[PDB]
Amino acid sequence: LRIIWGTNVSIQECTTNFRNFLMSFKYKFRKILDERDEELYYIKQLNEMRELGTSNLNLDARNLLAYKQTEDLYHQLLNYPQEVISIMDQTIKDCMVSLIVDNNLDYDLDEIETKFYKVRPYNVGSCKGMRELNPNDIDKLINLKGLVLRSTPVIPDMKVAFFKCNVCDHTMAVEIDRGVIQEPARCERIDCNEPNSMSLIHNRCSFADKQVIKLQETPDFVPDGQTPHSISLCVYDELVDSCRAGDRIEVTGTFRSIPIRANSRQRVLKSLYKTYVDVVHVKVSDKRLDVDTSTIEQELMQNKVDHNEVEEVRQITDQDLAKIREVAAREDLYSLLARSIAPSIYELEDVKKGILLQLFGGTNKTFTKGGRYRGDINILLCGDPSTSKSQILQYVHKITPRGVYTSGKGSSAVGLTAYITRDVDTKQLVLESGALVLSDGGVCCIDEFDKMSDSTRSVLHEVMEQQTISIAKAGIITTLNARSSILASANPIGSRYNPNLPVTENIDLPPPLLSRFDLVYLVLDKVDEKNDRELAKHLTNLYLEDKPEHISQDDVLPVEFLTMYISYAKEHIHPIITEAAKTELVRAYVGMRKATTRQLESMIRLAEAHAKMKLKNVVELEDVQEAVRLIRSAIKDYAT
Amino acid sequence: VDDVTGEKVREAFEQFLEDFSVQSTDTGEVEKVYRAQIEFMKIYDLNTIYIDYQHLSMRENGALAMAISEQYYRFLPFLQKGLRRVVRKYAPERVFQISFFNLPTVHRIRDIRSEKIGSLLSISGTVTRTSEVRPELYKASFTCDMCRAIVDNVEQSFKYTEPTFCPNPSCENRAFWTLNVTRSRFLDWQKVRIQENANEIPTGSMPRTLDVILRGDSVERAKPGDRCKFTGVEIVVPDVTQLGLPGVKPSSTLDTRGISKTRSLGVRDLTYKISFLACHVISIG
Amino acid sequence: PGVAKSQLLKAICKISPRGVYTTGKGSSGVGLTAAVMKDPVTDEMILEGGALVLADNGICCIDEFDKMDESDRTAIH
Amino acid sequence: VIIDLDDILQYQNEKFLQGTQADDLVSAIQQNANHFTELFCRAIDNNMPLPTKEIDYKDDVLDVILNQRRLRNERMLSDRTNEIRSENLMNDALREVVEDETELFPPNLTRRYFLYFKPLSQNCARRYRISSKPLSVRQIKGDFLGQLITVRGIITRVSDVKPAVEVIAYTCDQCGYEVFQEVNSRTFTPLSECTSEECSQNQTKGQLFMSTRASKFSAFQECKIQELSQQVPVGHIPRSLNIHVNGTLVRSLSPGDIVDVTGIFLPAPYTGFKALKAGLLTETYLEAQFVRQHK
Ligand SMILES: Nc1ncnc2c1ncn2[C@@H]1O[C@H](COP(=O)(O)OP(=O)(O)O)[C@@H](O)[C@H]1O
Ligand SMILES: Nc1ncnc2c1ncn2[C@@H]1O[C@H](COP(=O)(O)OP(=O)(O)O)[C@@H](O)[C@H]1O
Repeated sequence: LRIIWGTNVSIQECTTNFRNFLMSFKYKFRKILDERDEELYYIKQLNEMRELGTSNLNLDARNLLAYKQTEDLYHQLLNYPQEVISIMDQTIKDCMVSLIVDNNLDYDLDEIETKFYKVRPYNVGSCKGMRELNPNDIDKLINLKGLVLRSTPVIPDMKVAFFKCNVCDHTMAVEIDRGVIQEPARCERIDCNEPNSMSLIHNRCSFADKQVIKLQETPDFVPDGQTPHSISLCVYDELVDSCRAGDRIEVTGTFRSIPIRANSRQRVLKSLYKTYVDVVHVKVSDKRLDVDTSTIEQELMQNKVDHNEVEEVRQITDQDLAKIREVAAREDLYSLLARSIAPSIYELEDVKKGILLQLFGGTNKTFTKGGRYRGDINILLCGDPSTSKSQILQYVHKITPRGVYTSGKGSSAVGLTAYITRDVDTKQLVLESGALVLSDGGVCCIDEFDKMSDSTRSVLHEVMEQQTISIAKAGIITTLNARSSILASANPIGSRYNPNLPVTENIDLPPPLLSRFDLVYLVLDKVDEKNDRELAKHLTNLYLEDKPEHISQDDVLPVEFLTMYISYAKEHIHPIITEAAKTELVRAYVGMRKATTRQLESMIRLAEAHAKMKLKNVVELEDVQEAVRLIRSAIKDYAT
Repeated sequence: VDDVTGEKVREAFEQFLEDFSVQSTDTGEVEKVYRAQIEFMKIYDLNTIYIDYQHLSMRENGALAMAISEQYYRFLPFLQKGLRRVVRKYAPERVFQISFFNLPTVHRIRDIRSEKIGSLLSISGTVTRTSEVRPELYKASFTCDMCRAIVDNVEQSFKYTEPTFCPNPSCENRAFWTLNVTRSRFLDWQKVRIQENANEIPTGSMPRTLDVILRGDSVERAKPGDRCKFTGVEIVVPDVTQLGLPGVKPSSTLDTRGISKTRSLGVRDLTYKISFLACHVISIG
Repeated sequence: PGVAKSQLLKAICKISPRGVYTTGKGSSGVGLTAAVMKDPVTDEMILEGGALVLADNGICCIDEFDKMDESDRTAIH
Repeated sequence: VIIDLDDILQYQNEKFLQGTQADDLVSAIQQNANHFTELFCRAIDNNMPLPTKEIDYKDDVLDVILNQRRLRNERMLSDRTNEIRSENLMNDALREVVEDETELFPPNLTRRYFLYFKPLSQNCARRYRISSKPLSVRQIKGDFLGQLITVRGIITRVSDVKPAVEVIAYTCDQCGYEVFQEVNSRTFTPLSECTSEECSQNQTKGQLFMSTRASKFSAFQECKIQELSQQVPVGHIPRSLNIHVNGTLVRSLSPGDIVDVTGIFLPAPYTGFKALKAGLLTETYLEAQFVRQHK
């Protein structure tokens, strides 16, 4: 039965064990899912692999668990990841060849088999953070989450060393393999002998690429008293740069322990090993949270194709598409989605709705050059306290892929961009991305906006207009792009803002900044009697069930459908208002003027979101009506 | 053979520039061209040249073009030696610098990898922090007192040490030094640190600079606060500062399995960082 | 001024585990928020908090709650 | 595996009466307490239920490495004795020979478990029968070094748990074998060439390099404790004291805690600026066997 010395993983016979599986699986997963696609996954998918030749079969883990056999191999993969992954790689290659010989001549012809096929297992285990982990698990597959603070530039790493001679000279080279380069003392040509120095020429040797991604993890389920830890994961090879800074990422990889020299002169090692993650697989996109835009991605589509890769942009099946294009037909859709956004949150539908358009906001324009008005639409909302105004922030924060959530007074103009901190790992000066730069794309959420210090808010006059930030300070001088929506919460002085008084006075703020916001919500309580009873019916529920179920029920609601819908809407639609709009469009603006020109900008952007929804490449003359009314909605609330 | 294959690439390139470089007929710019270039450089005798890439890529169907691009650091010596050959042939203090331009492609600094290492490439960015021009050896006359100095050679690659062989005499060695500043050849140089173009950077990754060293009459051509376009000569510089990076980091521990037991261990870590170099610099953009 | 209101708080913060007693001028704004400071031995730059973070999952206690000025009130708000 | 000095007290009042007179463990334990961990440890290693059951698959890793080490440990002996007996020319002897000519995985490298002590207060103190007098950090004179002591104070700081390495394993790859270096204090120098009995006296020594799966790591966590602030004398200021945590007790401690920590108290070499030492000093620290939290 052979063995491997420490691994209790018998070479081969796990290859058989893996093959009967690989060739025959289908779905036993649904027996765990409980059921309620027919044919097996892997031969089909491995075929797609073989024509596309993308390599990188990423498996699942667990497809294995639960299926027999391989009930064991799952354990053997979680425990002894590297070796087992090497075995599996071999197996998959051989399975390729053996699959080819069935079809005779394949892909012209025998080359593609010798090309390296490798596994990127994912979805492995439910693990608790990083911090929780014992020294008992030094090498194991492990899951992580949480946004990415910074990433170093690519560090070159040896693969095949190179050597030349003083005599004669001869060019031969020793390959690294294990982690040291052992050079022959002497010699080749002459040989001889002779004890002549063997030169190492470092430009002729072959490298691979090792990057290092710092990571701020959220395990959630926080045991306390713990504060967020930071981690460093070294990627490798193709995965390099495949992760932008600020993303929320699912990455899996092998835990690791390495010493780091203390003196940097002496041979001495510091004991007390320093630990890090090796990140075999990254899982950027998610089902539960919304999908990134295309325009922002750009190059990483235009690039990452050439060297190829996997994952990135969320992919959609056909029949579900057939479901979206069906749901679009439903007339109450614009209403429907509005109730579906915040299930817990009751009434106040136009807030839910304006935000609904904040999710679809605008259409991006480059002109010949410059231009760049983006899709950005920005929303302040104020009112009596306990109105859920913060809850929305939480929710939008949860959905929006890249967004970042900031409190008032916990903020400073230095904090929102360009820290230029000391790195302290290398004892170097490294640039960090501020909070708005991270928030670039998607939605920045802001608490207690009224309360920001006077020096702050001086950042926003830059962002709101330019849509970029201009940093001339300190080390590096550049204008860097942050294109981001803003959703700001405000508490009027009252704090009940009260009848009469100038409202425009009663939000506080400088009025110029205040006029700048796209859509400004003012929420108020008319003490409907006749309301509080209904609302209490809503909230005083749960109650039952203790395990939360049927929140808004009975109400028709989409759940994961609305995210793939929203995504789809964003990437595959680019609305234009054509001719029909302009007349009514203008007369609205004048009607308001009879305020400032921004309000117009607002309307044409906000409206195009409406039209972005409903899958219309062109705006109707209709739909600009409510698109105004939303601005007028706050006016029906400005009467008092 | 590798000597012979490389030398073949030599003869192929030399034939290239000696073979017709121009198809332009009638009104021109009628042939040649590059001979006219050698001679126009012979006018003011400043000893450096400019020759276009596109032509060279087109002529041979590119087998030669690719042979140059990919292994270019391998193929420097054959090339400038070949130029020296032609110069010796058609022309009568020897310093030569060869710089291609007009590459077919542009690569962003963030798109730089290690697979393109040692190979010519194109990189455009915003220059920052130029640095005053300092001399460099690459040809030096250094020997001990015993028995004689004036041996002049080596120190080719950045080391900067040392005399290769035929020490002392008669003290024959090993040994080391002594270096003359009275006898040696120097050239240039100025270092400049180039940054990624403001408009390009991926959100929110924020710009990251790289370092480009300017040797050649290409010196001073760069300008602070300006977009520029470079062609490759790419290479590597070693870095001490990477520790606690984390690893796993490769080392030099030597193989002593020859000889016999009756130097010590002699271990030196090798940790490199990529820094681009430049033969050619233009202000385009 | 009397009625011994704070003695109830010494009381509670004595009884409850993970209780922490603080005062306004007192506990600084940097007292409640977490600073980033280099960690000796193991590394590096760990967030060390106080008050609110230091006592959580349990009761935190405040005296002189008026004199706490402004930046503090925003945290607690 | 948690040892108690209490039940040892009862062991002695069983062996006292009801003789014969048995030498006193406990008072020898508090007064030294470092040596007894390791000795107590080998005492235990001999007598264990032997098989005791299948190792399955998981189960666990580092359990299997242990298993295979013990298994190869047995087979070596079986092979050597099998060979020797073939030559010739009561049967205890040959076993002794085999045991002393052979290199085996030392016990301390293969244990799998840890040993900790819990000191006696309590009802037992009034039995009557010291090892736990909860102490201020003022109350610690530097004359207690080595003893098993119990203190009470507030935990602060208490940095992240990380792997520290007690012994390192290398693999010659040429002579085969292994090389285990024990490691102490803060730093070490990684060995090279080869110590292999088979790579000794050879013309060419093989080169070796570490394997982090083979070596023995302990979970290390360090935490400081400050005077309870009631116990501080009228003037002055609360002092601080360092503590180390290995193995299982890790993560049991947190800031803003008021705690009775019970550990064998040992020194580790340091001083201030080199010109500031008379020598040799010790700089000390506290080691943590067992934790008892107020509240
Ligand atoms: N219409 C509503 N539907 C559901 N929950 C509500 C509604 N109005 C108020 N709430 C509840 O009241 C709380 C609102 O607090 P919040 O509005 O964040 O305070 P503030 O207005 O001071 O920011 C939330 O927990 C929210 O669930
Ligand atoms: N009902 C009571 N029982 C016992 N002591 C009391 C009572 N009412 C007041 N006191 C005394 O009044 C003092 C008030 O102290 P303290 O709570 O620190 O200030 P404050 O009066 O501002 O709450 C306490 O020391 C307490 O001894």
